Amino acid sequence: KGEELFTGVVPILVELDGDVNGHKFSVSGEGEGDATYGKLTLKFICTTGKLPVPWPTLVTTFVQCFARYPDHMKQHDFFKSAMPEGYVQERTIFFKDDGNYKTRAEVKFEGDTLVNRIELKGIDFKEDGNILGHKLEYNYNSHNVYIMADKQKNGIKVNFKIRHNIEDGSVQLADHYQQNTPIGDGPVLLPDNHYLSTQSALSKDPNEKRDHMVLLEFVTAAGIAAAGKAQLDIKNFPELYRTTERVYKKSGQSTKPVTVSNIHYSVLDGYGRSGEAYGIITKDMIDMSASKPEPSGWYSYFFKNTNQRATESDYKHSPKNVSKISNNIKASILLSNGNVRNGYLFDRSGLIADSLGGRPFRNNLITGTRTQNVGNNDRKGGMQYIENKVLDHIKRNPKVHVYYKATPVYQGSELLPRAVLVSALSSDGFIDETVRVFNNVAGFNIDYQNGGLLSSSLQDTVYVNGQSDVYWYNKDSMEMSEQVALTRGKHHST
Repeated sequence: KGEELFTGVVPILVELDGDVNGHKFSVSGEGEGDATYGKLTLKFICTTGKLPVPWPTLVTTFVQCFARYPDHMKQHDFFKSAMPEGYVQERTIFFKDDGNYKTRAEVKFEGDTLVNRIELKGIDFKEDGNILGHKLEYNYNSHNVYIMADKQKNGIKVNFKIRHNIEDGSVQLADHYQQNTPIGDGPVLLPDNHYLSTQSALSKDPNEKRDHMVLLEFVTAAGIAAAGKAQLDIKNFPELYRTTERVYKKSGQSTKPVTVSNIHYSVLDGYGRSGEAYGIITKDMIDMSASKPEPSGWYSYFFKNTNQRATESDYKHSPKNVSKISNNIKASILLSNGNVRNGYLFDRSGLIADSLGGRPFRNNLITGTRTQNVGNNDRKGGMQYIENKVLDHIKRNPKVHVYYKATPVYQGSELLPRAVLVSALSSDGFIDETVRVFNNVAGFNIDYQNGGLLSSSLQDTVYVNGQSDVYWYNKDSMEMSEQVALTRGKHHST
């Protein structure tokens, strides 16, 4: 019921009453959030004068109710379930070898506006340190945080570490301890453990004379965030059941009894991007598998008259005015093993492989590099490594099944994933891993935002080969968009 308040765009107001080392300041912020996309934009003003701490140290303090939860996870969304009455969010933020913030915030609706009202008290800061000395860079890195239920308080708890880059080249660490409790007495969702992935882009308003920050944030929930063990909850998987071959395959003449599960593919997200796919793989599904669509990022679109970049929807709403162009590239590459690969750089890459029982629905495809998909095609890398590991294990252990999940990892509104996390847990335990498969290819600079390669309010084009920590608005002062540049931790030149 609280989730229903977030199906459209929601106005946001932020107000912070601050005291650091006994010195008072106030900040006001306003903007809007669209949880369908996990996207919010806010502009903050220090109304009392100069902000006495660095803007980046307040980004976490300045509305996790705007996270996009995948549909099959929506039951784990505590933040929205507390609305409209809201929740209290309390943190202690320790700055290593310096002081600490303690914050208390109420996040709730006032009329049709989502308000974040915060009190902050900072103590024990060093006058010449990175904080009071303003030695932090104006940038921000992507971070994943692990949400856990706090049953004792009918809420959630989170502990996480933020890395603030410093101007000389070091990092300032900030350890965050967080507790959230409902304000209302009504029922709320107490979640299973999960992650929120956040990307934050900081900028300035050219017309704003006061001390200020513009913040663009993307927040999405996921069950997995890093490589390691399988990290799966099997209770969430579609269950094994018994049927027949022709009935499962929906084609052919074979009447052979089989044990299988129905693989779950996600609905495409608001940007049209494929999401996670999971199921239980069996020997019969493998045996039975033994006209593709194009996923997001496969084409670029441009206005015929302007030659300015268009969107796919523009192409749909008027193909007569919009050109569609393939992003793919054919090239010859030298592989690690010394072999030469002549072929297309990108594949319509299956999240759950055909060989495991996966289907060629758009929902099961990403725009993946050939390397991402098969590595060096020697069973040792890419998606192929973990697929073949599963195939081979089930071949040698025919009664064993494998819980299998492929989770694309996106940043911002980018149409190509940066990586795929593949989790596999066999029912005999011998496979128990999550691998991170990077969506890249040696030697080329991929355009993750639009697909294809990088060519030679935020800005459409800033200048960075493309891995520099600094970007410029103009080339004659010394690609990619400013939004991608900032979510990748880069900063504008001082």
